[PDB]
Parts: sequence; C-alpha cells; structure tokens
Amino acid sequence: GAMAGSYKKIRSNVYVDVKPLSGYEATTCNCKKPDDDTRKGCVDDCLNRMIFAECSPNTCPCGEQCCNQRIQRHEWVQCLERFRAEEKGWGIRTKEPLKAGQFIIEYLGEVVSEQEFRNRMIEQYHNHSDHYCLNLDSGMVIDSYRMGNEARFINHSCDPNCEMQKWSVNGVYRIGLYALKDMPAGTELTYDYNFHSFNVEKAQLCKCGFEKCRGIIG
Ligand SMILES: C[S@@+](CC[C@H](N)C(=O)[O-])C[C@H]1O[C@@H](n2cnc3c(N)ncnc32)[C@H](O)[C@@H]1O
Ligand SMILES: [Zn+2]
Ligand SMILES: [Zn+2]
Repeated sequence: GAMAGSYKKIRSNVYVDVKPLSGYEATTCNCKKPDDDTRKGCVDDCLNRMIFAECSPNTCPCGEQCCNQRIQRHEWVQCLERFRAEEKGWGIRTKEPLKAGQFIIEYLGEVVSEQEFRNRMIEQYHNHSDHYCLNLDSGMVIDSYRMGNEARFINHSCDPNCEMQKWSVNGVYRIGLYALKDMPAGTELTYDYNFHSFNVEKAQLCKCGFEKCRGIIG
C-alpha cells in the first residue's frame, strides 16, 4: 500500500562519466525498398537488424519507409500503466495486446561507469528495498535510482514475457524492452534480472510464481 518511489523523469539517457560508444559504422544493409507506403522496409532479413544495429535515416535505402529505427524515433507503446502488483510493490502492465518481437519501451537513466555505481551503492543506496540498475556495456551501467522513466518499475520473473536488448543507435548503445511472446491485455511486463540487471549482494525473495522459480532475485 506504500506509495510509488520518487524519481526525476527523463526523455533520454544522462551521461555522467562515460559515453557508451559502440565501435560501429552503422548502415549499408542490402535491403530493397518496397513500393506501398504500408509495406515496411528492412524486415528481419535486414543486415543492420541482424547485428542489433538500427539503420540511419540519412543513409538507409528504404528512407522514411524503414521500420528499423524504433529506439531513435522513440516508437514506444502508448498503452502502459503502472499498477500495484501483489507482493512485488509497483509494476508495469500493458493495456493492449502485444506481439512477439514488438519493441515496447527504452530503459532510461544515468549512464555511469562501474566504479561510480559502486560508490553510489555505499554512500546512498545502502538503505534501499528496491534496486534500479541495468548492465549496459564494458563496465558501464544505467542507474535509474534517481532519474529514469516508467521502465524502472518493471518487475523480475524467472519465466519472463519480455527481454532487454542492447542496440547500437547511431554509434551509442541503448537498451530497449522487447516482447518475447504474444501477450494479451492487462498482462504484467517482466524480464529476467539475472541476465540484464546489475547484481547486488543483498538477496530478495522472488514472487514471480513460476513452477521453476529460482526463489531468489539476483
Ligand atoms: C526495478 S525495481 C521494480 C519496481 C518495484 N517493484 C517498485 O515498487 O518500485 C526492482 C525491485 O522490485 C521488487 N521486485 C522485482 N521483481 C520481483 C519479484 N519477482 N519478486 C519480488 N519482488 C520483486 C524488488 O524489491 C526489486 O528490488
Ligand atoms: Zn533500414
Ligand atoms: Zn521467480
């Protein structure tokens, strides 16, 4: 019955220490442009998509027809609701059905180096009953304890319907939430923290309720 955790809402990532630069030359896929405004360009066949790179809109042969610029264009689903999830504080659920592979929302926050987060863990996060952090890349981490978006309220499940994917978006790695399977309306979005989130030494009881639930968060 406790109120939701305060944070400052952001529209894009905040780079505190480092930049999550990827070593990429995005963008010379061998995609063919289709003809109808409603036959999308670059499908999974796309060579940028294959290596989780988004096309650039300046160089993509499909132009304004390419459907592989979801993160940079912020093509988030507009049907999320934060809600009281039993035994798991607050969570996020979709209000409309989603489909496997569908991009849902970007995970936002303060991008910090591994060590900066560790310091933060001792000076400020030692009395916390909730943990808001994803691994990004090479010792870098997206911290949403303070600044973030509604993706910070997404809970863990040992049998998840969603996953975090790391994409290079015009040279920078960003993390988005994507559907793993079809999900109907009202469904609580979940991903596996073990794989995606940063480990804390402090264990919490898992309540995901899967038959092979690990019993532990982390
Ligand atoms: C990223 S926050 C998610 C939002 C959080 N439920 C809240 O009320 O702000 C992660 C925290 O939520 C709780 N949590 C997430 N998944 C859980 C689960 N499967 N079982 C029990 N608690 C969970 C834990 O307290 C964890 O530290
Ligand atoms: Zn493209
Ligand atoms: Zn579990």
